[PDB]
Amino acid sequence: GCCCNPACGPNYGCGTSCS
Repeated sequence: GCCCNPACGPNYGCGTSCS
C-alpha cells in the first residue's frame, strides 16, 4: 500500500493506518 522503506524513494511518510 503506502510506501515506508527508503528504497521506495526520498520520502515515504509511512502512516500508522497505512502501514
